[PDB]
Amino acid sequence: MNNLQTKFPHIAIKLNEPLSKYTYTKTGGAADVFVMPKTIEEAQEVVAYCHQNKIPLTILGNGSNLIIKDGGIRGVILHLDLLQTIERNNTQIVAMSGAKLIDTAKFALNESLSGLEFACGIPGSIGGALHMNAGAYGGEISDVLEAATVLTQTGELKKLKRSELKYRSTIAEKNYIVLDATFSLALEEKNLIQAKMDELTAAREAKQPLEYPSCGSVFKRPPGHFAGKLIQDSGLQGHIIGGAQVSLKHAGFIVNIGGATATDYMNLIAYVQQTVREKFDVELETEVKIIGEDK
Ligand SMILES: Cc1cc2nc3c(=O)[nH]c(=O)nc-3n(C[C@H](O)[C@H](O)[C@H](O)COP(=O)(O)OP(=O)(O)OC[C@H]3O[C@@H](n4cnc5c(N)ncnc54)[C@H](O)[C@@H]3O)c2cc1C
Repeated sequence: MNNLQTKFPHIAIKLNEPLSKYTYTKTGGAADVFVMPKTIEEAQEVVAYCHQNKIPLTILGNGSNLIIKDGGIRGVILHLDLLQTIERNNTQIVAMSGAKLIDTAKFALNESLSGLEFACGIPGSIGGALHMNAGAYGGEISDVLEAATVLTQTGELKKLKRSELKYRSTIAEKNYIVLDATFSLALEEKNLIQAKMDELTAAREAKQPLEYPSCGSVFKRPPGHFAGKLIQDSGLQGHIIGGAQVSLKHAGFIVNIGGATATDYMNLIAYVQQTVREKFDVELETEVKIIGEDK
């Protein structure tokens, strides 16, 4: 409980670590117990330990899709940053859950493998990707997810196949901790994949603030409306609270113009939600995950 580091020396662990250092928005209060496993077995022992002692456990990828309140988070947060491997395996790609999705789409191209193009620009880890059935440009992880190695809440490995894997995953429910993923790709010319990747980078760059830290598109798309358009239409574009701003480039993004805090994010998110429902009677529901409690 407080006793974890005792049982497992040799497992890189940290005390009361402020998470903003590891999050894509550069925000979030501290997490009381922060663990980074070098090994799969290490991940197992910790998951099992927390389960058995009923200690709430959270898995943090790169927080490119979450906001962590300044009250921080209770229990143990596991970050699988050290599980980084990416491998070639005939027409198939195997990547560990701590690998960056962008690197996995870079690899694919070096091998003349097609099917990942859609992810050359999606930030975050492979673990987050499977958890979110990450997708962009009509493409999606489920389109090419072959197999995954996972940890059940009790700590056991479970090797999954297509059948057992099923809009931004059966991984989400069933609360599996992804350890590595296998994508079924197809052989195709470098040039053709290149033209898609350039097309996609061009497209995304033209429309997204990639320069600023942010989570992604903050809201799910309301039936027959664009999040961004509503926001923009409600006069909220450019709005600032503390160090947070409804992006002047894409109104559905809240960028960090410097020193933003999770409080700032939650506050801007709520004010947008509130203003939008007053002008158009539409419920903007967050896409981005919200975790920790109120400081
Ligand atoms: C500029 C920008 C653009 C973006 N564009 C897109 C886009 O085009 N398409 C898109 O789909 N998303 C997009 N996102 C959101 C984000 O990139 C994806 O949701 C991403 O896959 C999340 O990765 P992560 O590792 O950051 O997850 P985190 O934000 O760290 O957490 C995400 C969720 O996954 C869970 N999780 C994380 N790792 C694991 C693991 N190993 N096992 C199990 N669960 C895990 C977390 O507990 C949490 O529920 C964008 C974000 C930004 C900031």
